[PDB]
Amino acid sequence: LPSSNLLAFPIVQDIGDGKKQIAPQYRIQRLDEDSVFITTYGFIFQVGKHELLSAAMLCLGSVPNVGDLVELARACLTMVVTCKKSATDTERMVFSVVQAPQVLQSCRVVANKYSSVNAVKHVKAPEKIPGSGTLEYKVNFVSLTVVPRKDVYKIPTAALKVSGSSLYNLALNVTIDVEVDPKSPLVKSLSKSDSGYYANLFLHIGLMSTVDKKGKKVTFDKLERKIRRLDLSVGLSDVLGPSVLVKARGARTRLLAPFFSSSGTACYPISNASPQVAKILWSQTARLRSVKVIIQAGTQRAVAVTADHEVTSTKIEKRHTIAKYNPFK
Amino acid sequence: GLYFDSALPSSNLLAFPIVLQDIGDGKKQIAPQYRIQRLDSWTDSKEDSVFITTYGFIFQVGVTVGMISDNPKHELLSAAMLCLGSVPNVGDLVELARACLTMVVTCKKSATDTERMVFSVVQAPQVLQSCRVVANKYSSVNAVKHVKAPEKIPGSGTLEYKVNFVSLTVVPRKDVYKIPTAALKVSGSSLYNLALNVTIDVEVDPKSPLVKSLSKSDSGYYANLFLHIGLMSTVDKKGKKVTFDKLERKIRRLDLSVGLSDVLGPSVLVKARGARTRLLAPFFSSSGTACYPISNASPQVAKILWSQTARLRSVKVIIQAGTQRAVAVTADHEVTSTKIEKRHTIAKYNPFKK
Repeated sequence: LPSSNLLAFPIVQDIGDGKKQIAPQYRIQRLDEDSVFITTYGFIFQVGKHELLSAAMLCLGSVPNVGDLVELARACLTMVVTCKKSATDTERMVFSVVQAPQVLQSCRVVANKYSSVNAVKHVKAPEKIPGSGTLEYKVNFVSLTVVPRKDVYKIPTAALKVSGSSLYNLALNVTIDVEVDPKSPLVKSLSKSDSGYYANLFLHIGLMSTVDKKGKKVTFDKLERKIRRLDLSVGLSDVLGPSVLVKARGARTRLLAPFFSSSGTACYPISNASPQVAKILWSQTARLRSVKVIIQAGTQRAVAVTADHEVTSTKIEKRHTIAKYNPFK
Repeated sequence: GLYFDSALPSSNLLAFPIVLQDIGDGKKQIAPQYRIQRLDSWTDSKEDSVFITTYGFIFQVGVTVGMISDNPKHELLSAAMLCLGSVPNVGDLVELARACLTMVVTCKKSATDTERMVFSVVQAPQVLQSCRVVANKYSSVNAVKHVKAPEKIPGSGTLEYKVNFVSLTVVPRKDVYKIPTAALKVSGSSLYNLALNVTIDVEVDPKSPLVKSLSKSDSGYYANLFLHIGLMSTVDKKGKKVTFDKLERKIRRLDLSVGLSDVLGPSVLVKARGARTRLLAPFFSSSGTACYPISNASPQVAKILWSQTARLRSVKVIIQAGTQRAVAVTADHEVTSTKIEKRHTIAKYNPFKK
């Protein structure tokens, strides 16, 4: 009965259970060099009478952390936005900002007056969106996150693809508990817990050497120490989109260096990792259920024929969560 | 040994887990099925290849039963698809279909850039050794593309992929030309984006949960796909600058024709009968053809098309501005319909003979 459950639309001018219409809502995560990252969520409608078409997410960029955050979230609802389909190598949603408040002028989207973004990642059901006709995007949810810019360093794509015979792929087996109404049609795609329901996400976060300087097998017993030394913490956030933040408290080997910032931090947008999980996290409050570090072979060909190793000597700290929305006032 | 609703096509079960939970009674077990699409017609080149796409299910071995999947540690997780590549077009194609059911395949999650599904080919018959996947012995593919619900797939455990549906497409290799990504990414202020507004009718039962993500209409349900297909000049030689009249004539002269296929996955086939300008030439093969895998264009539509029969409803050629920034502040032009190739559809499956 949280109103954000309607961000699952069409998988389900307003209505829901049970005040049977919904108000605008905001949430604010504090992860505190600080900026405030702004994500909005809402609905694509065909203007008629209005036919609700799909939920959608439009992230605006970031602004300095000054002023009353509640008042900033308020201003985000005063935008007027149109949208239309386009394509490049894949389908896009193009959002045109018709009007917006002054504080926002500073974020890339508003200054630019447009955002052309990957449709599958920002629209729940882009197949329900007509390729012509008069479409509008109405914001109902504002998600702000306060965090140092340096702390949401994204790993270059090329680094995440590096593979090699003499390397081990480091990954996280992440399970995420998700609050879902048992009769929701979303249950169908989740795993069933004894407590409720959860999503699986397998995330690549590092590389390690199969050998010690110039010689022998790394004892495969003691990759484990190297990993404990890394000292990982993992959390969830909305930083322009649901994302897994990972921190290494400990020093990094040379192979692991490009996988973290100079302050031991890495942000992994889920919509690149798993577009379907990301979209579930739009509508449901969610929390890390467990995080296991896994060592796999360092090429995909080898992964196919060789047993994964689960690292058991660690206990990953699980920290921040994707927080509940609240009405204004 | 999966059960399905005996009133519906067994391929509808490839939507799993997005299916109606109550499969009526009397449920009946799914049988293996295949289909063959002939594309011999569509060009002059000889039909030299058979492209093979399999579909089936991921199971976890060794908690959660239903009407569909009733077994122990044989738990049904998700539908999935595994493209194999191509073999030469020789001999009995039905027997080639059968051989695709005799493979043993395990699978596991992995990741690099994004989540992947890694399929290992443990055993495969001699007739398939030619195809890329079987000769490599594995395939690591993007998970959201090849698995209906990657989020229901565990990061460790014993998983198996069982093939139940085989889809063979007979076609000259020359013709099924995928436009390279860079070509698709070229943009410019002195350019127009040529695109297709594609609508696709899909046969679906109304109680199915799949319906929720489709557009509704008097005839039945459809999906919307917006596909980038070419580039044109905003300007002519010497003096600028091109009239709507003249764009419209260039497009009619191109004389496009569009259809559906499974070519290592649901795909839109495009044929141009007119010659191509300097700018448009990289977007078609030497015989005027292009193959667009829908799973790149619109991954969610591709996946609907695993499980439902479909055919084109309408294809309108659109021109938008040549940069995204300008698309945002300029109206599109809907220019004309393309021809629709009636022979080219996402076609029904059939059980094998006796």
